[PDB]
Amino acid sequence: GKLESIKSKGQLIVGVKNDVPHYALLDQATGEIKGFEVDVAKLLAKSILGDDKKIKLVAVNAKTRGPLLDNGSVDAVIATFTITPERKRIYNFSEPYYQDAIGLLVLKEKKYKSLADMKGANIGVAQAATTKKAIGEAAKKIGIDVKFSEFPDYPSIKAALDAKRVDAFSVDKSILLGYVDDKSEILPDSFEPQSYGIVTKKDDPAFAKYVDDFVKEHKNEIDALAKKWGL
Ligand SMILES: N[C@@H](CC(=O)O)C(=O)O
Ligand SMILES: [Zn+2]
Ligand SMILES: [Zn+2]
Repeated sequence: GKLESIKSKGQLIVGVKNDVPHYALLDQATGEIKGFEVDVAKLLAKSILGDDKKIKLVAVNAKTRGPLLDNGSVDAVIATFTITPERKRIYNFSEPYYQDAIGLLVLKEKKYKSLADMKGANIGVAQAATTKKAIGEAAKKIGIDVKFSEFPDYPSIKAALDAKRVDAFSVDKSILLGYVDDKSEILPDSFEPQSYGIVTKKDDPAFAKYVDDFVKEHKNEIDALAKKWGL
């Protein structure tokens, strides 16, 4: 299995985001995705193959990352993949390497000050993301009703926000920072913390152990990488 196939290919294939500043953001001038998560991926490649250059990055989103893991087209996913009990039944997750929290991105012209001002709001969320469940509960805890519109990817939610087809775009603040602009704002409110793990197909206990041990045993190096990226 899986460590052996990686050695045989001579390459670790990792699914990463391409739109998250400081974590994994495509630098279009160089055609390379750069950030903390990419640096963690390179450290894992170095651990397995002895060389951080022996890696291939595949851009994924919340919808596509699962299927690419399922069919073996990536070996691991390091792509803001929130650990949840439901997801742990489907995939293996390492212990967390970082944590963020869900936020709300809204047009400045709405003059929303907090979620409490958003009764009746249509909130745009991604298909396959944790967001709908978390914001629903946040809203219920302060006694307001909201509705949701689901989208296949993040650029489409931002376009919906700009067109006023939704009243807010909700997801991890890490991701919202990749979409905020002069006409919009991320509210100060923070919601359910999102703990991110390195995700592997449930195929292979040995590889899951390797990856979990990696996060634990390279914790200091990973934390230093977070600092280098401003995290
Ligand atoms: N972190 C969130 C959103 C995302 O990764 O796109 C999730 O795992 O659903
Ligand atoms: Zn920044
Ligand atoms: Zn090690």
